[PDB]
Order: sequence, then C-alpha cells, then structure tokens
Amino acid sequence: WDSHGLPANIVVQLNKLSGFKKYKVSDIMFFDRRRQTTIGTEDSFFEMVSIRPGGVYTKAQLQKELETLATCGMFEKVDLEGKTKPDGTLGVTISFAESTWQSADRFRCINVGLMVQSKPIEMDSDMTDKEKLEYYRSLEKDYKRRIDRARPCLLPAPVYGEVMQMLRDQGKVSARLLQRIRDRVQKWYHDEGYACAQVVNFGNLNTKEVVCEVVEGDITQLVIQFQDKLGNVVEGNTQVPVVRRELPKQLRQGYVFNIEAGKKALSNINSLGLFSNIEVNPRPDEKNEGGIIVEIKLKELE
Repeated sequence: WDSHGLPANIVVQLNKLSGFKKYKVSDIMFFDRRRQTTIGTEDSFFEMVSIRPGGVYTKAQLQKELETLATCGMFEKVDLEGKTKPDGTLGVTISFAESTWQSADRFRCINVGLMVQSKPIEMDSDMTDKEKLEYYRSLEKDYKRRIDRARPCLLPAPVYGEVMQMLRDQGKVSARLLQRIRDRVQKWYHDEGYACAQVVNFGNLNTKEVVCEVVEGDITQLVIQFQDKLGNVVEGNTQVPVVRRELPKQLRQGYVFNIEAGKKALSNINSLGLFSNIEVNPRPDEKNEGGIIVEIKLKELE
C-alpha cells in the first residue's frame, strides 16, 4: 500500500513509453477484440490478468505483465494501454485476440527448463502467399526440433487423463480451456512439492496436438548467506563446510527444486543450534530460462 503517481495530465491515453515511478491502477479492463466484448470481473478468465484495481506497478512490471500474456500461447495478439485519470491513477486496458485452434486428439507435455523460451516473435507479413506457406513450414520444423530436444516432464498419467477428458468434452480448444488446463497441471506440481514449477507456454504448431511447455524449477545455483548478529551479512569462513554437510543431495545444482529437500535441510541445520534464523529461499536466476537459485539464509544467535 505504498503508492505514487504522476499522470501525463490529464484524461489522455498512453501506449507504454514512460516513467521511473510506481503507478496506481484504479481499474483493469480485459477486452476480447474478436468478440468485441469485455471480460467481466466475475468471469474468472479475468485472473489471467494479474494486475489488480488499487495496486501499484512500475513500467517494467506492466511490461512484464504484457510479456507474459503474449508468450503464454493463448493469444495471437495482446496489447496493454493506459488512460490517465484526472487524478491520480490510471486505468489500464488489456485487449487480446485468442489464438486460433482446431480439434486436438493429443496432449503433450515437454520440459523446456534451461532452454530458449518460446517468444511469440511472429515475423514479417506480406510476404506474399507462397513465401508465407514456406515460412510456416520453417516454424513447424523448428518446433519438431524443439520437442525432441526437450526433456520428459514429471507429470503422471492420471493428470493426462483428466486433461484429455477435459479436452475431449469441448471438442475445440479455446483460451478458457487452456487456463483450466494450466491451473490443473500447475496444481499437480505444486501439490507434489515443486514450488517453482510453471507452465510457460502452449504450442499449437503440431496438427491436432496441444503442446504444453513447462519448467519444473531446475536449480542452477546454491548460495549460502551468513548473518551475524543483530545485525547481518559476514562470511562463514569456518562455518560454510558445516552447513554444506547438512544439505541434502537434492538441493545441489542439477536437481529439480522440491520443498521437501528444503525442509530436510532446515531440520538438519536447526539441529546444530548455531542459528537464530534459517531460511531456504528459491528464486529465479539470471537466464530467465526457468533456472532456480537456492539461497540458504542463516542468522547467528546471541
């Protein structure tokens, strides 16, 4: 609830270029352009948008929102605009056009963690007819390559059975079905301890196939931060080896992060009676390819 804002004065409308500051959004509009309707607050397809009425966001944050909607596979075109309100907030309007889909007889899940992320990145048009057909061939071949380069997912058979039953019931895929499929697949991961797992994309490039791209939370780095005491952030320098000892094998780089490994570590380090606080915190790393940095934060006791 720390707010701020400086609209361009006054009631005008702005594409996204501006600001070093954190704006307040008083209303969110979700607009389906092909249907010419507006998504209602009570429609649950609205939580597709993570931006909330009354929330504070920066330019990079709103950019990051649009980025997400554009790469998820559900929309072939998405836009974020804003209108500055007389004071002091702005409303934002997110207008989309759903991706086109056909029937799908197959649901495939591939682990793309640590690979290059699928960017909507649709190249130039016009581009006459035959050159466009050739270009599609390039994409689908690039995409078969991608599928074969990918790893298996951890997703078990009964989840595939639900998703396929789900999909056999609609008979034609839409944005709303994918959302439910996304939540279902993320639910299984989260429920099994993979707290960093995320569905990053849905590919339509395979005929009659839905491809679901996931990152499971691959650990690319393990970092140990010491704090002493009141007070904080020094080296361990004799201590580092003794906390490394307490770490499960599964917390090292090259394993998929799971909260049970985190808990095992916490119980192990706690049994040393060295620290007044112990925390195992996963966060995304540099590459934005689904890599996880595990940092163990240790505060010493008086």
